[PDB]
Amino acid sequence: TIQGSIVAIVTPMLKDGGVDWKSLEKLVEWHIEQGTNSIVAVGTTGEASTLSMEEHTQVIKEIIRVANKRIPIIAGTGANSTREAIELTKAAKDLGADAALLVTPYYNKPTQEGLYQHYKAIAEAVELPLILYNVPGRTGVDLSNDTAVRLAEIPNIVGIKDATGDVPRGKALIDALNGKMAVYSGDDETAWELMLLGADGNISVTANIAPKAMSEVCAVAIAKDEQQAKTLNNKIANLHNILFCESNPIPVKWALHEMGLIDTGIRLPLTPLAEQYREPLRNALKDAGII
Amino acid sequence: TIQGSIVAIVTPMLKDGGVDWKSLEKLVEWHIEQGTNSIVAVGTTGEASTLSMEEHTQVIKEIIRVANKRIPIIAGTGANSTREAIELTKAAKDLGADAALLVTPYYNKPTQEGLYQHYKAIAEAVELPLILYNVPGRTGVDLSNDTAVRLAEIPNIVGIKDATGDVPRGKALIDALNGKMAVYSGDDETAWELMLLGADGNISVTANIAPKAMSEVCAVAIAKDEQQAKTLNNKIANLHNILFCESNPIPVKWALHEMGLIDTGIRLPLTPLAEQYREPLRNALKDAGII
Repeated sequence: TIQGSIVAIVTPMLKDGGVDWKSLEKLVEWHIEQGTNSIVAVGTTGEASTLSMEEHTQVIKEIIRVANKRIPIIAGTGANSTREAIELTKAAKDLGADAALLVTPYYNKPTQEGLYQHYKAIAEAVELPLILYNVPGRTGVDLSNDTAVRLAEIPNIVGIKDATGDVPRGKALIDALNGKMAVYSGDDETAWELMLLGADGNISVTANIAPKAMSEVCAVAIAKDEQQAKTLNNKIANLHNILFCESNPIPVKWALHEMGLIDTGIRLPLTPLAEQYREPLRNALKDAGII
Repeated sequence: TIQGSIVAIVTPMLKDGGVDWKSLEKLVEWHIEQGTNSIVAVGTTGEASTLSMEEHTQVIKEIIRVANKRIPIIAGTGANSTREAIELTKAAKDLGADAALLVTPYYNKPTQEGLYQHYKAIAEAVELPLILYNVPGRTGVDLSNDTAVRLAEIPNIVGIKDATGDVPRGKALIDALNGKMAVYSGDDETAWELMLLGADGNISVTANIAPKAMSEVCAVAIAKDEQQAKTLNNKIANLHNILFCESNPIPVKWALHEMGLIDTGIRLPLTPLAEQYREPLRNALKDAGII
């Protein structure tokens, strides 16, 4: 079972939109050196929806290559179709992925039983650990805590990325699960709160720019040192807020660019962070001591 | 130009989930017989999400063939990736569709400037009539009235399916644009009001089970017959509500089965209408004398 800081790594791109393989190579290296505990390849933050299916596999492949078995690697393989989700997960398995993260089908609004039958099908079709992923604001659907508990029975559904940022509800989730599957915060602002409550880690967007900090915040929070957790997190607290001035990964991508770590490439319908924000961000980055 | 009752046609399926061609064919013919003004092939209602690209095309082409030029055909070609929406659209033109309905990118939450760039890129890349389609509940984004007004300036972005169901906001939109671009309703229960206030039609779900009734309702409301429109619509008002008791097209596909027009095939993550709504729906279809 994966624990700690799990970065939702962006997918670096050259000015013309092509994947920047070198920055990625160096980004992966940097994370391991910095304390990052795991990496989610081609998730939402990784611009999964604008990458060629081939690009999808190549990215997973490159990351697993550079990672070199040092830290676990999770590949994003969620899709709003069930046939399609199995296909992408089968592949992840074959590429050597430690586990897979699958966001609840988006846009087509399946029912609760739909979400159940959907993951049950994928669990049965592929023998790879699966991490569920709920984010109502983006998907148009909310996987109820009850449905999650049902799915937690399945031997290879190992966790859930709860990105609601509703901590009380996360408290109830963690309590109801009786440990049957891990829980990850999918909301950087509250993550430390969720781990103090029992969550196993943070599938972090912030970890993209403060991998070391997020790594200690996760350690300490998991250890239930509420005192040291709040303290360590206050330091990067503003980051958690400013990285969403515009939809993720728009801001973190720029943040990284200002850190001289990657270029300005980002694919439509996504755009480069809007001017107005570029300065406040540079300020937030300076205050936090990353620049 | 394209006006009236536009059916967002379901994609019939055999018990094993395969596209049921013959049933579809009979459906299209039927719609033409009963008075439907045009057809949306492979929209949300047509299960776009769960049909391979090859099936996308096959379905758009069978429908164009069987229509045999008698009513315009609109191909649903939306996608959340801009370059890939361009492909789907190219294909629709090449296959001879009269227009393309494109939902706003879903899940990846583009900004407004992104929605603008997204649509502008597609309009310039394909010379075919394009219709926007806003439906925040599913997509996670909300194309703003302002933004839609901006895109109307583009010669071939000719309309917008407004599924908000917000009449005030819809009427404001209609006024804001001169007949600069069409406005189609995407909420069956408010459509009659929307058309009365200026809309040019209704990209309908209920049109799947009451094709002629809706023809009439649309014709009358477009004629601005407030009173005939209100009574003609009451005879099917419940249908509008009950057909959404569970995510569309789950209910409409079952209604169509209970009318012995289609089989029960439906693809995961979607499922057959839940047991508990079947009789209430049978009762709904009898009340409106559909069976």
